[PDB]
Amino acid sequence: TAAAIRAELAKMEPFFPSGLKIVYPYDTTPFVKISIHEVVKTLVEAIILVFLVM
Amino acid sequence: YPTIAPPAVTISASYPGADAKTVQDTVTQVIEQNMNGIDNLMYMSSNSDSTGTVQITLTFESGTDADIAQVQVQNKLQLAMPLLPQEVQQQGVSVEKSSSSFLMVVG
Amino acid sequence: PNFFIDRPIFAWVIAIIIMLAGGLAILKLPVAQYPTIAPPAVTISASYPGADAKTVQDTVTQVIEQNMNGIDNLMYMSSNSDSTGTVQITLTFESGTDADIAQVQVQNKLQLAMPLLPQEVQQQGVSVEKSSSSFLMVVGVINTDGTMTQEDISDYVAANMKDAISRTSGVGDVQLFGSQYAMRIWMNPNELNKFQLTPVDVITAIKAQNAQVAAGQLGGTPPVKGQQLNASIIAQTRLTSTEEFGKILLKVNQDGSRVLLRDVAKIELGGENYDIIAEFNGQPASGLGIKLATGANALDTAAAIRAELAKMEPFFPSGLKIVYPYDTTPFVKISIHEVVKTLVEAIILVFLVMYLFLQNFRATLIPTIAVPVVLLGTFAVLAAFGFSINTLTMFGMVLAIGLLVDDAIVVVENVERVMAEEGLPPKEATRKSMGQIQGALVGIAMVLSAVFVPMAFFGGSTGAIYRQFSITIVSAMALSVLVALILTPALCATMLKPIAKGDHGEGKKGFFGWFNRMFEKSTHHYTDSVGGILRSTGRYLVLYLIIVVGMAYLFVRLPSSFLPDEDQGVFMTMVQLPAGATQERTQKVLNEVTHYYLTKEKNNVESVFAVNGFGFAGKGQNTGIAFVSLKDWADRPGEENKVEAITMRATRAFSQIKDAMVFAFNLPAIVELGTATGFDFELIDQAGLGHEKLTQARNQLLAEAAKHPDMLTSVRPNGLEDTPQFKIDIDQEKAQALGVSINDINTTLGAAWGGSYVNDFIDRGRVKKVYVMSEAKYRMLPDDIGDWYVRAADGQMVPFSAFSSSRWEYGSPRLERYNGLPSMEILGQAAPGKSTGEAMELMEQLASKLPTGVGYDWTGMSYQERLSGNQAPSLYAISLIVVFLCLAALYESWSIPFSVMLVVPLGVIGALLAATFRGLTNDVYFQVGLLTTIGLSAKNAILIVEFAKDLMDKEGKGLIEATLDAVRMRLRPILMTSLAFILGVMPLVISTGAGSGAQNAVGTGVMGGMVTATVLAIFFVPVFFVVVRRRFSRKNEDIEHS
Amino acid sequence: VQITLTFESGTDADIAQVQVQNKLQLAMPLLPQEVQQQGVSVEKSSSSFLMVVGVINTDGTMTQEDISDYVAANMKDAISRTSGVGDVQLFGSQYAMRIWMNPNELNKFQLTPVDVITAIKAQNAQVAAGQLGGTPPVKGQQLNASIIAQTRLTSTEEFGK
Amino acid sequence: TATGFDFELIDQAGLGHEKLTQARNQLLAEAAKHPDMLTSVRPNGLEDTPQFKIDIDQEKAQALGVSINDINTTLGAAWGGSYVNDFIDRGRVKKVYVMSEAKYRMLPDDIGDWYVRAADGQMVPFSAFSSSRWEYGSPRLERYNGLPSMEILGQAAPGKSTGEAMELMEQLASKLPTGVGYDWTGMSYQERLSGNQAPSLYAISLIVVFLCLAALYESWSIPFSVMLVVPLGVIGALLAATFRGLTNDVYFQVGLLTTIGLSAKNAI
Amino acid sequence: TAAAIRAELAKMEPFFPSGLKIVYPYDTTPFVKISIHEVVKTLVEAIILVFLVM
Amino acid sequence: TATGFDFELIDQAGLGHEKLTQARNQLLAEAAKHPDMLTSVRPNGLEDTPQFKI
Ligand SMILES: CCCCCCCCCCCCO[C@@H]1O[C@H](CO)[C@@H](O[C@H]2O[C@H](CO)[C@H](O)[C@H](O)[C@H]2O)[C@@H](O)[C@H]1O
Repeated sequence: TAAAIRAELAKMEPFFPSGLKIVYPYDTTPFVKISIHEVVKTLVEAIILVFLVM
Repeated sequence: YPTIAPPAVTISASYPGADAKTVQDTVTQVIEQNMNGIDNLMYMSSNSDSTGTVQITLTFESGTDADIAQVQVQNKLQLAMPLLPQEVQQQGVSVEKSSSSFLMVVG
Repeated sequence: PNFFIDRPIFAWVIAIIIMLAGGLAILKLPVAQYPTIAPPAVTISASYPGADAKTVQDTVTQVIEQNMNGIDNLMYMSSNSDSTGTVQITLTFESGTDADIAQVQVQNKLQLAMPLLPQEVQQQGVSVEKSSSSFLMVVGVINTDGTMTQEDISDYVAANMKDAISRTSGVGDVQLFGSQYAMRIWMNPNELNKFQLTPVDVITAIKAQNAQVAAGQLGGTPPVKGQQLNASIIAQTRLTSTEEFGKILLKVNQDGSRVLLRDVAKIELGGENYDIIAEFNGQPASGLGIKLATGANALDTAAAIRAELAKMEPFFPSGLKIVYPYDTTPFVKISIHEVVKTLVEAIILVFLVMYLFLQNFRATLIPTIAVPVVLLGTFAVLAAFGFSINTLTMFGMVLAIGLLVDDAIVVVENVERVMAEEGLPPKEATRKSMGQIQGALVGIAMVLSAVFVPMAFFGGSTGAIYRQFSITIVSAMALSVLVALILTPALCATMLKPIAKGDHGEGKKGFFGWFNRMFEKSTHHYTDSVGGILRSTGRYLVLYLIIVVGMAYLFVRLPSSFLPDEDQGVFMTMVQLPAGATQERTQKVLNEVTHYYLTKEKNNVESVFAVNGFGFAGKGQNTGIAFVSLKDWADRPGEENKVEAITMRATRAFSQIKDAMVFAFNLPAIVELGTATGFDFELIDQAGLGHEKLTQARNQLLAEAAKHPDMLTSVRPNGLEDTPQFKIDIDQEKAQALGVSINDINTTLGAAWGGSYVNDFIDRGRVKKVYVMSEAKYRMLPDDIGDWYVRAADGQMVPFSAFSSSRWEYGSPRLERYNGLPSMEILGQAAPGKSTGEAMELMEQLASKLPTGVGYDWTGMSYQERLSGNQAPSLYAISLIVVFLCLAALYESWSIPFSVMLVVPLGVIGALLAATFRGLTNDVYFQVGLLTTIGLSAKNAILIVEFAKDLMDKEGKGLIEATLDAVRMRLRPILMTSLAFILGVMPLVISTGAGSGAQNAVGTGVMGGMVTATVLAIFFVPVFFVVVRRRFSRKNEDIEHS
Repeated sequence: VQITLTFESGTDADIAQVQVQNKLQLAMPLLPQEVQQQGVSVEKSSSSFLMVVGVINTDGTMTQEDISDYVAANMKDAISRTSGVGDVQLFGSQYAMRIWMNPNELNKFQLTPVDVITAIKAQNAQVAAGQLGGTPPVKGQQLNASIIAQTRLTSTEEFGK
Repeated sequence: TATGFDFELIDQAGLGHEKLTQARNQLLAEAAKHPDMLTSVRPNGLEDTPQFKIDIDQEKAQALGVSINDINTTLGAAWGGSYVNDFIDRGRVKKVYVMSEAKYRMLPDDIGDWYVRAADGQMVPFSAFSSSRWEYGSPRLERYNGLPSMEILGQAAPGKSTGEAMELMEQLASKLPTGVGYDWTGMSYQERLSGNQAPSLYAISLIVVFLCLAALYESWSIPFSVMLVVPLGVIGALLAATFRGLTNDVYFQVGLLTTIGLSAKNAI
Repeated sequence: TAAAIRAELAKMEPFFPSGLKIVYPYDTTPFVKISIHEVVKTLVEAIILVFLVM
Repeated sequence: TATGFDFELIDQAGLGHEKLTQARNQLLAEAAKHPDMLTSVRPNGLEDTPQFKI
């Protein structure tokens, strides 16, 4: 959603006047990315730890 | 998370000037009135602002087809559509598949 | 298949697991009268109060039929245009099409002609409705001391009840017997002529005087700096009372004396409509006709509605008590109760046969315990296919007892006899029997399912019953077979007591066992007969041909049908008053009926519900309706105490001795039956002809439909005849001089003799409508035309009699259209046992005498029944051919299936012989019964044949000798299954109770078919095997390997 | 105006169409009150006409509008109830009451097109009437019948007069 | 909206406009002396603001020759606003608004400065009919299950156990007029269908398990011997839950189940 | 579609006036018939030729 | 159409109809001098007709 929204904005980006900047104050998006990163990392760690025990 | 939360559809109508009790008992309860036999209904809550703008929310059981849920309920409200003032229907009345939480806010 | 027989606790684990999964899956399961059978239809309706037929047909109706262009899965369209102004355009769709979506595209094809529609329609409701035709329940509200009247009850209903007692899910559409309160203002023409005023002035008055108005707010956004007050300006506010409506200013007279609405018109807080009077046993009432939704539960809707209503009781005014008249709910509950009772009786009787054959308790328990696990387990299969425990399914299990006990009994029997043939322990005997009937049982499953599957693939309501049945019994069957492989043998190897070679218990027991002797001897007698007939086969072939011919004959001359008529404890009567009659007289009729029922039928009738102004053929003073409830069947014995004879004597009393036609009767089984051996003729205008042109066409046709003795005479249309229409030509010339405005002339004519929807007020918190109309006496007989005067441009009053040319004419109030053009309906049928298509040919040949612009068409039931039909026997032919081939599969012969299927006639001739004896009909249930009968007969034959073949092939025994021995060994089981079955289905055949016509309709055919099946096949099957086998290679004839 | 909305492939046509139209029945009063009565259509539709059926008269005795009339009167009202059709375009057009104003003869008699508009408007229409014995009648009443009011026109004659 | 719950007060017998509200005041006031249980509890709804009524007298206006349509429309268009038509700004169609100005629509005295041009041509003041006054009125009228009702938002002190705060909101309700009741929505609605579903899940699952073990095996004794091990896996999950300080939520129940899983494996 | 449309029209056929004849300029129907007919022909060709090789 | 495309050139910041139309003139005329890349670049639609203001 954020990628296609980023597209929506970036195609409207070459049409921006003086100092007309974007801000991201309310973002529930990258939290997903980093959360999943840490959970997956945990999974991998479980695997490797199993290997070490074995 | 997955699509966890129940699906709800909301009606909003502009009723300029009018007070709370005016818009609530001419629009709000009057919407939920031909809705006696709603499918997959969890719970129902509709408000009536002092700005005259009504906030009528019908909430459904999760995983019920949003499109289909909207079909049965919007077609249970468009039984009670003349029951709403025909004087409002001039500045747009909107029925929307709607949550309550912003996905993202871009400033 | 074999691996299970050595792990018995594993078997019982599967058993108890699926038995308790069974019971669990039995608890929270939907219960209804029938399943969701009937096709879905959607209707558009628009209100144009006052407007006539030619007006609403040509201002609302036609523009709808013009803007209904782009709907998917559209079958046909049939549109009404009542003289009451309300249009009813019903589109019925392809079966199984998603109702919701069809309705949605239709509704968004409706808002295309919305600004094109009258502005009195645009604000008074246009409705799109998914719709059936029958009320589930009617909840009446009354007052015992008669404190309040009809309109009052109607008010409380529409204010606090018609939405709080319905916070229970499962309702589709209410039609209110009564009307909501409105602000009723009644204009006096003398008191309004006096002050030089018109209805128009009242319109503008109550309009611009009474309203809520857009105000603003103190500190309105955006305010200016420093501002520290924000609050909301209240403006003009809508009204509240009958008081606040009289004191509204119309004009101020010069001297200071004000002119208020209180003066020129009388004002009452009165209902929005006074067209239909809802009278409950003399006592005034108001009702709710609750239609059931397409696909809605039955018993929980009613349980939770009665609970909600009894919980809404602490909100009850003076003497306002609830009554529950039209209730098709407890009939369902009691029906299911009696069907369950039938199950229990069948089970127990089967148990008794089982004991009176095997004579030891722990052996009787073996097929006994087998039954719960097949039933309950089937429920688990049912709870997984997403259908419901109705009548049909439970009846399916009632029939399934026979099948399941058939397989189980066969297994246990062959085991018991094998123990008497070798002497080996339980396990080895079990493996022997299983090894003998493995491919056999798989095959019987295959074939039984091969008779039930091709009935599942047919369409229509019959196909829905067929679906419920097929699924029920097939699932039960697969269950019984997998039980035969897994459950029965594990049971045989264990709990079964072991018997050594050749016991047979002959004369061994005092009380019970004597039978065995009597049985055993007869068996040898029986065998001596079989050989005896295989000795000389010829004569029995002739007798066979005879039997077959008898079957064919008996089958042809048998009455066809669709379903049986049902005494549901609740029926109704319809009332019709002739052209242009009056509410008063119809009220007389309804009260007269209501008297008869609560007078001469006191012991039978419990409550009448006289609803005047509401029929089916149309809306109007001419028609009336009266619902009739009868108390619980516990107090209704006899033949004359039942719905049929009751409506018989009712129609007897209400036809020969009355001035108008009024008929009493009972609703069909479903909610919208196929229209019997007849039809629903749609006569359509195409080339754009008149209304009296089409009416005259209907006259010619209906006159031709009276000119045969070989079809009918004096048949009739179900719809209102031409009512008198009163034309009032305003002459534009004679009016445009006097300075009166045509808009005002019309608006005054309307507002006087029609009515007006102007504004909305706030009664007790609830928004209601504001109505202005004439008064009781100033708008009756035609001379009252004059009494209304139009205030010209200055202030001079012109009478209506100054331009109103008045006259009489004729016009039908019910204006029908079919697919975008004018049309008229004609109900009809054919002579008692006439094929409907033949009547089609006669009516079409009588409609082959019509003027371009007049054509014929078919609608409703007789639409789907018109291009589809003569392929059902082909499908059952498929059943028997597939059975043939499948038997050839499990067997391996293009010849032995001949030998078994030749037995099929012997099963049909008995269902027929049973049908005629009691007097039933070839409906759905008798067709299922027939199928089942063919099934089981074919089973027994299949197994006897199987043993003959296996002996012939794998022990080198010859034809004759092995047929004799197979006959010997597999006779007792045949009788076990058979007797247990007949004695199991017997409780159905002769019972009286809720829907017992159904019970009898299945029972009869099943039983008779079974009787002839067994007690003829057990003498015929060997001859079949013998003569059939004598057409496959010379050598060998009588084999011998070891 | 021709507003074409294209969706992700395989998307269910009906629900998309309605939901779109139920966002169209939001901007309906926002549309001119002269458009709202001149047809708004939402259609599940291909892009190419599947088939075209033409009708002629060899003799000569009629023109486009006549054939087109019989077509749009008896035929172009059913081909949209034969499920699987999106929109028929009549090669021709349906009959209308065509009135063509003479401007000098409209100057002559001190009138405007507006006055003709109001004329044919308020002259030709159906109007809410009533019934003899109107509901609810009073006691003793034994006549119920239907008042006919002004009736819309039919000919070139009834429009001239 | 609030983490934890959405405590829902529901109207049942239709008991007043502020009477029920007074019951709720009683409720939130009774539950306000506990900081050792809950935290930051709040009421959900705008309270009654003062309403400013301005009655036009129809007579005193119909004399002076002013038109009611015009007097109303002018009052509106002055202090409310008007949507009339649409224009075309830079290419995009936008809306057209006409209203009063920053200074002519603030404090009530600006009522006067507006005059209606009568039927002839004389300007009539608002003070010729405008009786003005103050009232009480709630601006936000919200409803729950078809009738007006108002809830109570809140949370709990650090070491957030949700069930104790829920149960506590219910516990200070032991001095309230039944006929005024409690119900659940939002989070603790789903947290309501989570917990009291344990007996259904465990009754179906564990018995089905008993028989399922009983399937490949052949004794009404061995499933006993295996199922007896399950507690020994539970008592440690609990002992871990309380010591660190968590809660019987979803994740802990899944964790529990898994643990039961491994234990049952070993025993098997 | 063509069955229900041509049927729809053919019911309006017994109401057709003087010399009012039909013409079919844009037709995608018989092309289908001949196409499938020739495909079946191809099937047969394959069968018989295969038989010949066999 | 195998080879070919449907170029939708969009105005975003709202500059007019002759701004975009002239841009299209520039593009379609300049992209007509490349035969070694594109072919038959064309407008499919009626060009600006003379409109008669009253
Ligand atoms: C549970 C209750 C008992 C159920 C079964 C009881 C069976 C009773 C059968 C008695 C009837 C005798 O059966 C009938 O007579 C004799 C039997 O020899 C046969 O007829 C035969 O008679 C003698 C026998 O040598 C001649 O060979 C004759 O040519 C041959 O047709 C058949 O005509 C048979 O149909």
